[PDB]
Amino acid sequence: MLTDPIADMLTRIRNATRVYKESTDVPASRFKEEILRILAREGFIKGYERVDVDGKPYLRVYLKYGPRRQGPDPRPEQVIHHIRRISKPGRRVYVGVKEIPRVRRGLGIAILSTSKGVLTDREARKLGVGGELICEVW
Amino acid sequence: PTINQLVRKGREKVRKKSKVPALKGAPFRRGVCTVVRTVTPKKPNSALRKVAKVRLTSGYEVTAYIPGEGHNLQEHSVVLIRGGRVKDLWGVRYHIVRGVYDAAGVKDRKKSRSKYGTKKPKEA
RNA sequence: UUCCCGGGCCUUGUACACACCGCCCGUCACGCCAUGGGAGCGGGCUCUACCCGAAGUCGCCGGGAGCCUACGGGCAGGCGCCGAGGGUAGGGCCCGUGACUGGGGCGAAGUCGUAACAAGGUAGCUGUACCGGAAGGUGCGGCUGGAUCCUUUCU
RNA sequence: GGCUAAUCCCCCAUGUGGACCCGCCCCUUGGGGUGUGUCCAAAGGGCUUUGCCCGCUUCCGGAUGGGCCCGCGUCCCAUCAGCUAGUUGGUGGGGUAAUGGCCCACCAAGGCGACGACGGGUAGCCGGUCUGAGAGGAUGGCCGGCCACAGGGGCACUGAGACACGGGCCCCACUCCUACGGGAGGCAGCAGUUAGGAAUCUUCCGCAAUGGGCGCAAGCCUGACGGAGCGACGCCGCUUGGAGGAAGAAGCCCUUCGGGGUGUAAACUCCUGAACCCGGGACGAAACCCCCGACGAGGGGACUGACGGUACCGGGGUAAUAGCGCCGGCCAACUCCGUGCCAGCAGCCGCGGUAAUACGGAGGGCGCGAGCGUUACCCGGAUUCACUGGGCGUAAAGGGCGUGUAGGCGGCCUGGGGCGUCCCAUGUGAAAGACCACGGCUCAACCGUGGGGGAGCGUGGGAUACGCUCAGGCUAGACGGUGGGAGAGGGUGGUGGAAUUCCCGGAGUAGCGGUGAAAUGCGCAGAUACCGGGAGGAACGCCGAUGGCGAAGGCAGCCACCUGGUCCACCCGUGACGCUGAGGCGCGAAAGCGUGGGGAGCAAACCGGAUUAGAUACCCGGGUAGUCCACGCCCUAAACGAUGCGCGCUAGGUCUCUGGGUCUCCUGGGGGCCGAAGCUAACGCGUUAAGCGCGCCGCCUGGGGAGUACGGCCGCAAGGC
Ligand SMILES: [Mg+2]
Ligand SMILES: [Mg+2]
Ligand SMILES: [Mg+2]
Ligand SMILES: [Mg+2]
Ligand SMILES: [Mg+2]
Ligand SMILES: [Mg+2]
Ligand SMILES: [Mg+2]
Ligand SMILES: [Mg+2]
Ligand SMILES: [Mg+2]
Ligand SMILES: [Mg+2]
Ligand SMILES: [Mg+2]
Ligand SMILES: [Mg+2]
Ligand SMILES: [Mg+2]
Ligand SMILES: [Mg+2]
Ligand SMILES: [Mg+2]
Ligand SMILES: [Mg+2]
Ligand SMILES: [Mg+2]
Ligand SMILES: [Mg+2]
Ligand SMILES: [Mg+2]
Ligand SMILES: [Mg+2]
Ligand SMILES: [Mg+2]
Ligand SMILES: [Mg+2]
Ligand SMILES: [Mg+2]
Ligand SMILES: [Mg+2]
Ligand SMILES: [Mg+2]
Ligand SMILES: [Mg+2]
Ligand SMILES: [Mg+2]
Ligand SMILES: [Mg+2]
Ligand SMILES: [Mg+2]
Ligand SMILES: [Mg+2]
Ligand SMILES: [Mg+2]
Ligand SMILES: [Mg+2]
Ligand SMILES: [Mg+2]
Ligand SMILES: [Mg+2]
Ligand SMILES: [Mg+2]
Ligand SMILES: [Mg+2]
Ligand SMILES: [Mg+2]
Ligand SMILES: [Mg+2]
Ligand SMILES: [Mg+2]
Ligand SMILES: [Mg+2]
Ligand SMILES: [Mg+2]
Ligand SMILES: [Mg+2]
Ligand SMILES: [Mg+2]
Ligand SMILES: [Mg+2]
Ligand SMILES: [Mg+2]
Ligand SMILES: [Mg+2]
Ligand SMILES: [Mg+2]
Ligand SMILES: [Mg+2]
Ligand SMILES: [Mg+2]
Ligand SMILES: [Mg+2]
Ligand SMILES: [Mg+2]
Ligand SMILES: [Mg+2]
Ligand SMILES: [Mg+2]
Ligand SMILES: [Mg+2]
Ligand SMILES: [Mg+2]
Ligand SMILES: [Mg+2]
Ligand SMILES: [Mg+2]
Ligand SMILES: [Mg+2]
Ligand SMILES: [Mg+2]
Ligand SMILES: [Mg+2]
Ligand SMILES: [Mg+2]
Ligand SMILES: [Mg+2]
Ligand SMILES: [Mg+2]
Ligand SMILES: [Mg+2]
Ligand SMILES: [Mg+2]
Ligand SMILES: [Mg+2]
Ligand SMILES: [Mg+2]
Ligand SMILES: [Mg+2]
Ligand SMILES: [Mg+2]
Ligand SMILES: [Mg+2]
Ligand SMILES: [Mg+2]
Ligand SMILES: [Mg+2]
Ligand SMILES: [Mg+2]
Ligand SMILES: [Mg+2]
Ligand SMILES: [Mg+2]
Ligand SMILES: [Mg+2]
Ligand SMILES: [Mg+2]
Ligand SMILES: [Mg+2]
Ligand SMILES: [Mg+2]
Ligand SMILES: [Mg+2]
Ligand SMILES: [Mg+2]
Ligand SMILES: [Mg+2]
Ligand SMILES: [Mg+2]
Ligand SMILES: [Mg+2]
Ligand SMILES: [Mg+2]
Ligand SMILES: [Mg+2]
Ligand SMILES: [Mg+2]
Ligand SMILES: [Mg+2]
Ligand SMILES: [Mg+2]
Ligand SMILES: [Mg+2]
Ligand SMILES: [Mg+2]
Ligand SMILES: [Mg+2]
Ligand SMILES: [Mg+2]
Ligand SMILES: [Mg+2]
Ligand SMILES: [Mg+2]
Ligand SMILES: [Mg+2]
Ligand SMILES: [Mg+2]
Ligand SMILES: [Mg+2]
Ligand SMILES: [Mg+2]
Ligand SMILES: [Mg+2]
Ligand SMILES: [Mg+2]
Ligand SMILES: [Mg+2]
Ligand SMILES: [Mg+2]
Ligand SMILES: [Mg+2]
Ligand SMILES: [Mg+2]
Ligand SMILES: [Mg+2]
Ligand SMILES: [Mg+2]
Ligand SMILES: [Mg+2]
Ligand SMILES: [Mg+2]
Ligand SMILES: [Mg+2]
Ligand SMILES: [Mg+2]
Ligand SMILES: [Mg+2]
Ligand SMILES: [Mg+2]
Ligand SMILES: [Mg+2]
Ligand SMILES: [Mg+2]
Ligand SMILES: [Mg+2]
Ligand SMILES: [Mg+2]
Ligand SMILES: [Mg+2]
Ligand SMILES: [Mg+2]
Ligand SMILES: [Mg+2]
Ligand SMILES: [Mg+2]
Ligand SMILES: [Mg+2]
Ligand SMILES: [Mg+2]
Ligand SMILES: [Mg+2]
Ligand SMILES: [Mg+2]
Ligand SMILES: [Mg+2]
Ligand SMILES: [Mg+2]
Ligand SMILES: [Mg+2]
Ligand SMILES: [Mg+2]
Ligand SMILES: [Mg+2]
Ligand SMILES: [Mg+2]
Ligand SMILES: [Mg+2]
Ligand SMILES: [Mg+2]
Ligand SMILES: [Mg+2]
Ligand SMILES: [Mg+2]
Ligand SMILES: [Mg+2]
Ligand SMILES: [Mg+2]
Ligand SMILES: [Mg+2]
Ligand SMILES: [Mg+2]
Ligand SMILES: [Mg+2]
Ligand SMILES: [Mg+2]
Ligand SMILES: [Mg+2]
Ligand SMILES: [Mg+2]
Ligand SMILES: [Mg+2]
Ligand SMILES: [Mg+2]
Ligand SMILES: [Mg+2]
Ligand SMILES: [Mg+2]
Ligand SMILES: [Mg+2]
Ligand SMILES: [Mg+2]
Ligand SMILES: [Mg+2]
Ligand SMILES: [Mg+2]
Ligand SMILES: [Mg+2]
Ligand SMILES: [Mg+2]
Ligand SMILES: [Mg+2]
Ligand SMILES: [Mg+2]
Ligand SMILES: [Mg+2]
Ligand SMILES: [Mg+2]
Ligand SMILES: [Mg+2]
Ligand SMILES: [Mg+2]
Ligand SMILES: [Mg+2]
Ligand SMILES: [Mg+2]
Ligand SMILES: [Mg+2]
Ligand SMILES: [Mg+2]
Ligand SMILES: [Mg+2]
Ligand SMILES: [Mg+2]
Ligand SMILES: [Mg+2]
Repeated sequence: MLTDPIADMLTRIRNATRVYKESTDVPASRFKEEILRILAREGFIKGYERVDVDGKPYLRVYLKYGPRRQGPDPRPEQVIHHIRRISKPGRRVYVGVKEIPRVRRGLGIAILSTSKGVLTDREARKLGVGGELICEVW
Repeated sequence: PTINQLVRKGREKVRKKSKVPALKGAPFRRGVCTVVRTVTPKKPNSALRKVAKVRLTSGYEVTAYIPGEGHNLQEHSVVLIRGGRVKDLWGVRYHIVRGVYDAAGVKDRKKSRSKYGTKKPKEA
């Protein structure tokens, strides 16, 4: 069985990007879709769409990279240089509002899922709420 | 180990042994010599090292080194034991302290005299 | 060009690197620290069964068996339960001491072997099993963590 | 035995009120009201005695102090796994201020435990402290809070309060008194003695302040306390002089004999003026009392120091203590002499066996400085127990395999709830410390004043993404249906041929066998070699693979039956039924054990023959257990992929086994080899991860001691865990 679906999304994404794919299908659910909405907004993915695969519905996460490069290793910089789960089943994590983390001195994020909905770090601070600390990305 | 495993079991805090039973934890103990003697060092060196077996006020009996050059000590001397080992000798875990009790200081010694328990030379 | 010696080149194994006149394993002997076992002894404690039980509270007696009385009762005294502790009979508990001994681990470095590392000269390791008090040999099975397609020790 | 006073004790009375039984009402655990019945009070003293002060009684509330109870938190050992008789509940009762097996009788048979009961070990706990970048680790001295004990154990009395440190009874140990009858003690109160120890102060001053007891007060008491003394034990301030002064005295140091060093250091010049001498000299102290007013308020208003003639202000005034470690690297600081594996040094590496920057002095140098070094202990470093923050193919580390209990973990859609989670409000988070600001002692240390912070927990309100949960859907996971496949998967029976051994028979001589050579052994009782017949046991050539099957161990002739697992196709059924799995349970090579069979070949031990310096070994000849079977134990292993299971993701190429296809090929599922990305200490790994993730189990924490000891459990033992 699949086990932590959200990790499995972030992962599908991590692999996809390292082998430089244009896109990937993560099988779908509103929570993943929400995680993604925030990714797009924040500039990590290009966007994502809802597709069906042999009938069973997924999400194409279209991927962003850097421009091509100099010397040996033309492979472009990553846009998601870093993606990782934080709360997991089996260790859940929750930050208060005054614990919400500064990610890469601000140049990254943290998806918190709150009782106000799923938001970024700053988004929760300015919103003034705490939540389950989902992943950091940068 | 998983986390559920850390909850179940948890890390083991780590004990240690006291390289010194002067017992008592004390910084020094007083004791009475039995043997005053010499011994042959371990492999990498050669010499004659002066040392005393001692009965200690701790109900404890140990070979203890006699540092310095000139040493007076004999079989009934009562001495104060220090701690610290002589790396190339067998079973000597402590040092004697010069200047204290029966062990007198190193005479003629001008240089490191806190250690070696020797008073300061006069001058005119 | 097989062989003896000295050498060059590639390659392979290695625990050698003062480099095979290398390393190293064990035995017996001898010099050290420390352990177990250890009979009994010396003693501290706790458990259980029984037995004796100070104080004190409580309960009952409190009587032509004492003292007070307003006859309502009170005190003395007696008995009892409980009970600190003590003795008797066995289970552990810890400390001390110890005849007796088990190997141990280095350590002067002697002793005889050569087991392992090079296909260590019978490939090695291995669970076991019998043997040899020496490394150990051999049996069965397994491993590759094995080389390349008569014997003959040590430095 | 006798006398006697009281705010000592008792009895009537009054009943504001209160206690108690039964009723009623309200409230809701024994809270409050009420009615009737019963029971319940008191003390007097002083004054200016006609009025007040000091007290006394019953009650109601307040305040402060406490009892008891509950959630939660609170060290090590599982080599402590079971513990439990008032023990667990109940009914009645005793007790108490009060709930309560707190106690007692009677009744039931419970209560606790791997979420660690019981046992053992250590230990006062906290505010805080030290350490740490933090998380964390360590600790709990002084000050504050709580507890507990007062020579050891038990016990009560008195009282508002105790089971009472300077109160009482008893037992025990000890010291002392003893007419041997018996008595007296209790510094863990301030000092002091004594022991023990590395070690820890004065038998000082004072009641002036502050606080406490009694008193109408005056006032007594107070080793609380405020001070002083001792000890660099710690912290903080301060002094050992300041300025000028040689291209640089002497001595001492090296020297390349030119010189370089000590060093502006000194001498000397000049100025300040620690100590000390002299005079003045505190705050801390205004109450209690005094008087006026009413013993109030208010108002004025006078007495009262231990520290101390100290702190301090003024005056005068002297150049006036330096030490300790270190100088091979870590690490800041180098040279000469001396010693020559000695003497010694030493935290680790490691110096010294004639040029030693490592030993010992000396010159010089560095670091600190009334200190400076040492030992001990704690944190740090140590991301070396890894929550932050580690690992397990070969480095220590995957459990031999599985089944599966507790437990942990859980796909997609919607709704209820709102337990986790989040937010706000408020209570709490004492003080001291810590942080900020200001201030007070000339500064600081030290102190005050104010501010701020703070995990946690109580209450109320709110949010609903995720996590729980309840209800309802779903089909992508899982299981099922049908049809088809491959296979040394297991169990049972059967049966085939080759070979060996043996026996019988025929034929046939003189050797055979074995080795590097040999010998032992066999052979005229005729062996070997050859032909035919029989018996018996064990194993299955070719096929055979670089193959297949199994969870693992492991599994090969052929046949039939019994039986497990597994793959594909179809997309049919259920509807998350899932994964993992400490404990348990079962399997588990070979060897080994028991009992009974069997016994051809082989073969531990053993017997021999060689070989060697010896041979106990390798080599040769014999041979027993055993190898085989049935049943029952043993439970190990290089039980190896030295690689736990599940799932998802991430180039390909090539070989293969086996299903399905529209069968240059594509598509499932195994087995290999190369190689993306990536990983890796490297070697290697690489859709059959050692990559990227998530879940759950196992395990590791330097080597030797040692898979030993001891304890336990298993075992017939061997021996295993
Ligand atoms: Mg979009
Ligand atoms: Mg985390
Ligand atoms: Mg030597
Ligand atoms: Mg040659
Ligand atoms: Mg050439
Ligand atoms: Mg090899
Ligand atoms: Mg090499
Ligand atoms: Mg050598
Ligand atoms: Mg050789
Ligand atoms: Mg030897
Ligand atoms: Mg012994
Ligand atoms: Mg009795
Ligand atoms: Mg009695
Ligand atoms: Mg009774
Ligand atoms: Mg009477
Ligand atoms: Mg009586
Ligand atoms: Mg009794
Ligand atoms: Mg050898
Ligand atoms: Mg060998
Ligand atoms: Mg060999
Ligand atoms: Mg040999
Ligand atoms: Mg051989
Ligand atoms: Mg043998
Ligand atoms: Mg063997
Ligand atoms: Mg073999
Ligand atoms: Mg090998
Ligand atoms: Mg030799
Ligand atoms: Mg009388
Ligand atoms: Mg009288
Ligand atoms: Mg009265
Ligand atoms: Mg009355
Ligand atoms: Mg009334
Ligand atoms: Mg009532
Ligand atoms: Mg009435
Ligand atoms: Mg009266
Ligand atoms: Mg009251
Ligand atoms: Mg209360
Ligand atoms: Mg508790
Ligand atoms: Mg009982
Ligand atoms: Mg009872
Ligand atoms: Mg009751
Ligand atoms: Mg529990
Ligand atoms: Mg204690
Ligand atoms: Mg403690
Ligand atoms: Mg700090
Ligand atoms: Mg750290
Ligand atoms: Mg740490
Ligand atoms: Mg703590
Ligand atoms: Mg503590
Ligand atoms: Mg304390
Ligand atoms: Mg205290
Ligand atoms: Mg309290
Ligand atoms: Mg006591
Ligand atoms: Mg005492
Ligand atoms: Mg007592
Ligand atoms: Mg009273
Ligand atoms: Mg009472
Ligand atoms: Mg008490
Ligand atoms: Mg006393
Ligand atoms: Mg008395
Ligand atoms: Mg003494
Ligand atoms: Mg003092
Ligand atoms: Mg006073
Ligand atoms: Mg008066
Ligand atoms: Mg007095
Ligand atoms: Mg004082
Ligand atoms: Mg001192
Ligand atoms: Mg100072
Ligand atoms: Mg000057
Ligand atoms: Mg000069
Ligand atoms: Mg002057
Ligand atoms: Mg004043
Ligand atoms: Mg004053
Ligand atoms: Mg006044
Ligand atoms: Mg008047
Ligand atoms: Mg006034
Ligand atoms: Mg006044
Ligand atoms: Mg006064
Ligand atoms: Mg005075
Ligand atoms: Mg002056
Ligand atoms: Mg002056
Ligand atoms: Mg001077
Ligand atoms: Mg240096
Ligand atoms: Mg030195
Ligand atoms: Mg010389
Ligand atoms: Mg020299
Ligand atoms: Mg030399
Ligand atoms: Mg030197
Ligand atoms: Mg040195
Ligand atoms: Mg030196
Ligand atoms: Mg010097
Ligand atoms: Mg110091
Ligand atoms: Mg440390
Ligand atoms: Mg970790
Ligand atoms: Mg944490
Ligand atoms: Mg590690
Ligand atoms: Mg190895
Ligand atoms: Mg290993
Ligand atoms: Mg394994
Ligand atoms: Mg293993
Ligand atoms: Mg399973
Ligand atoms: Mg379950
Ligand atoms: Mg979920
Ligand atoms: Mg809630
Ligand atoms: Mg709060
Ligand atoms: Mg505070
Ligand atoms: Mg303070
Ligand atoms: Mg302060
Ligand atoms: Mg100031
Ligand atoms: Mg709330
Ligand atoms: Mg809602
Ligand atoms: Mg919901
Ligand atoms: Mg709502
Ligand atoms: Mg659940
Ligand atoms: Mg459902
Ligand atoms: Mg369906
Ligand atoms: Mg079928
Ligand atoms: Mg088969
Ligand atoms: Mg045959
Ligand atoms: Mg014949
Ligand atoms: Mg014939
Ligand atoms: Mg013959
Ligand atoms: Mg014959
Ligand atoms: Mg004949
Ligand atoms: Mg014959
Ligand atoms: Mg035949
Ligand atoms: Mg036969
Ligand atoms: Mg046959
Ligand atoms: Mg074959
Ligand atoms: Mg195998
Ligand atoms: Mg089948
Ligand atoms: Mg079909
Ligand atoms: Mg269907
Ligand atoms: Mg359906
Ligand atoms: Mg299991
Ligand atoms: Mg087995
Ligand atoms: Mg067997
Ligand atoms: Mg046997
Ligand atoms: Mg058998
Ligand atoms: Mg048999
Ligand atoms: Mg044979
Ligand atoms: Mg043989
Ligand atoms: Mg032989
Ligand atoms: Mg030879
Ligand atoms: Mg022989
Ligand atoms: Mg037998
Ligand atoms: Mg069997
Ligand atoms: Mg793993
Ligand atoms: Mg086909
Ligand atoms: Mg397979
Ligand atoms: Mg494949
Ligand atoms: Mg392949
Ligand atoms: Mg490869
Ligand atoms: Mg690469
Ligand atoms: Mg890694
Ligand atoms: Mg995988
Ligand atoms: Mg690895
Ligand atoms: Mg282990
Ligand atoms: Mg060790
Ligand atoms: Mg070990
Ligand atoms: Mg073993
Ligand atoms: Mg033990
Ligand atoms: Mg045992
Ligand atoms: Mg037994
Ligand atoms: Mg064994
Ligand atoms: Mg045994």
